[PDB]
Amino acid sequence: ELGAGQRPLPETMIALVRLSGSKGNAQRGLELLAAMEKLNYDIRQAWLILVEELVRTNHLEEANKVFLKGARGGMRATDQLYDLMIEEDCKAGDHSNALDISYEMEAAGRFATTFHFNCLLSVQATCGIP
Amino acid sequence: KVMTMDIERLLLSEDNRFEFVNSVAAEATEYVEKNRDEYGGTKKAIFHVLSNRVNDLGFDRPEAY
Amino acid sequence: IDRYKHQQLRIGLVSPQQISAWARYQMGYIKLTCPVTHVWYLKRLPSYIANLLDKPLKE
Amino acid sequence: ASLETQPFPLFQSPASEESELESADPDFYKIGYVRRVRAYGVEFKEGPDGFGIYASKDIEPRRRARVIMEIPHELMITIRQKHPWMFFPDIVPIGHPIFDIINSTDPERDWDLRLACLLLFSFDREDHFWRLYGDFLPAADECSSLLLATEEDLAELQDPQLVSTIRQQQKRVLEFWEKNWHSGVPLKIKRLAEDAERFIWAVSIAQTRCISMKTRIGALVQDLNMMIPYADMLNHSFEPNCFLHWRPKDRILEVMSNAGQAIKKGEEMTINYMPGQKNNMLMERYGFSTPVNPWDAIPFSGDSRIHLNSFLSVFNIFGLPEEYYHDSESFVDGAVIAAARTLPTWSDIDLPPIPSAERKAVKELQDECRKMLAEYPTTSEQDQKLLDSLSEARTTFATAVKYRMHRKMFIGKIIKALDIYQERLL
Ligand SMILES: C[S@@+](CC[C@H](N)C(=O)[O-])C[C@H]1O[C@@H](n2cnc3c(N)ncnc32)[C@H](O)[C@@H]1O
Repeated sequence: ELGAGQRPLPETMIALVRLSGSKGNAQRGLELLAAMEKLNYDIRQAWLILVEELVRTNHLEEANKVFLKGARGGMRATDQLYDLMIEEDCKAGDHSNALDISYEMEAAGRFATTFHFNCLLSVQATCGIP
Repeated sequence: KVMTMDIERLLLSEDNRFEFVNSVAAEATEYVEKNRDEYGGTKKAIFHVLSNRVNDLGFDRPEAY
Repeated sequence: IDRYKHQQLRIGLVSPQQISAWARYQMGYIKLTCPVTHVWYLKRLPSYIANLLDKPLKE
Repeated sequence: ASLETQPFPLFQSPASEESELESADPDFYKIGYVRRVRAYGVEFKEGPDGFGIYASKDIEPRRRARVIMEIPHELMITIRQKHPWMFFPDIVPIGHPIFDIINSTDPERDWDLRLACLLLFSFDREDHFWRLYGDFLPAADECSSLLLATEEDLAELQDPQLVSTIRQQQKRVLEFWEKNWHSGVPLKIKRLAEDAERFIWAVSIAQTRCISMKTRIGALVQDLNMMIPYADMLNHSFEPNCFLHWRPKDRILEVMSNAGQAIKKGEEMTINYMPGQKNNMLMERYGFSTPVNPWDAIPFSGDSRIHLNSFLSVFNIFGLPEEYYHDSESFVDGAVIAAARTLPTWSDIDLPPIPSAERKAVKELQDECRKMLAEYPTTSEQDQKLLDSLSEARTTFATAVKYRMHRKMFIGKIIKALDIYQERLL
């Protein structure tokens, strides 16, 4: 459709990004999400979908990669996605990303609540350095 | 002469003087990283940051006044 | 929210193993023929070695 | 010019009877400028719809938001939003009967009555800025708030629930005036509102001009309901180019033009009074309606449903439901965003819309909309005729007509949207 046609309607891009995030293929996810820039389409919802599907597919490490590279790019995730991703990271013990996401969440103006600091502390308590 | 009133205006704008000055230092070091023109003669990166920020406040000051 | 800068200093007595491990540029060591008490712990009151051993400092 | 009395808005502009945006009287700005108000790149203009702020210069885009106005706190009026009543301009002397009256209000139901009490007292307090500013507030015959309406207007409103809520508001206000302006009150109260009309006017102004914010007064972070004598001249928009902001060091309300937005000479500077309220709420409180209201709703009960995502994409609407916006990528406007929020709709992970059954649903919902239009006795353009020519510019009546017209025009846009959606689904 790109090589012998016309710009795809948004659901085409969103569906193929979802197929990536639900299958894995996160590099293909980012490649196509970056290709969405050239359509001037809203990248927010597609990126949210990609992150959510990667988390649901337990592809957490590359989900962290795409999320942090989006947040450093200045995009704001939906509050449900911050809460879920922080909780799942802390269940995985990935405080190295949980704290960074918490800083990006604060920078996005979502002030960290007692839930988020409880999640961080759950992992911090493991270090033996009180 | 006048530039310190702009400084005071921006000091009045920002909610923490130390955080403001930190943000100015950050802006200057990222400026001197995103651009590698020497930009070190009669005009200085600090004054440039102050100028651009007071221009965001809408005020007609040229780069480094 | 806080940037959580954590750093700490520890002072402690050094093991003879660390003394062998010494080997602003460099450090060295003397092989003492006999053990020697640290004057800060024998002499400088209250005598810390005496406080461990429960011996009078005169002893 | 730190004196004088009776400056006024030249009534040459409210002379539309025979059949547009002249400058406001320069004294209107001067009384602020002498008191450290500053307007940057904007001009007060006086239409028959009252004052507005319009950009007097092209303003280039800026990286941070750019200041367009500064109003100093000393010229404002404030009431605490929560029970422990305090006044931060502190106009009211300690132990003044006004404090007893204002306490007799419900903590959360009667904030408008409290603000009206403050407004009236600030017209009685000599050499308070509102002593001069009150001349530029709309008089009881030109205020749009339906608290000044009567059944002659509400019969034209044709919205019985909103008629009932307006009637309840008027009843509440008049009962409060009767209770607290009885003949036993001191002269220093009776002179504030010697008749019901003065009080219902004051309440209508307090309602239509109440801003509310979280603010910091020194150390105290607090919730205020407040009147700002030049930010209240901003007109509403659901796509505002400006927002209010607070500086606590010098207690300034900034009006800030949005970051990264260019604006044009003669563009109206507007703000989003209350985000996410249906047109009936804007009629209830402010006393106006707008057809592009992107949160309006329709009492659909159909089992016919449209593929929401396709409705978005056919109109290039983007974002989450709380976020829906339109871009450069041309009839699509806030009413189509309202349609996407309101039509009976279905969605599925990736499943495409049935091109036939979606046309069937379009036809069914279009005939539902047509019967909804048929529930009114007249079309939209009959009200357009009744507004392009009008008997006496009775402001409450014209506002009710604008309301009804807007609703019909809306449902019309719903029809047109479904038509263009089907055609553009190809
Ligand atoms: C905050 S008050 C501003 C006072 C108004 N400029 C005046 O002349 O008194 C809002 C008033 O402006 C008018 N208004 C508000 N939003 C409007 C809109 N979107 N279009 C037209 N008029 C509007 C209504 O009459 C409403 O009572």
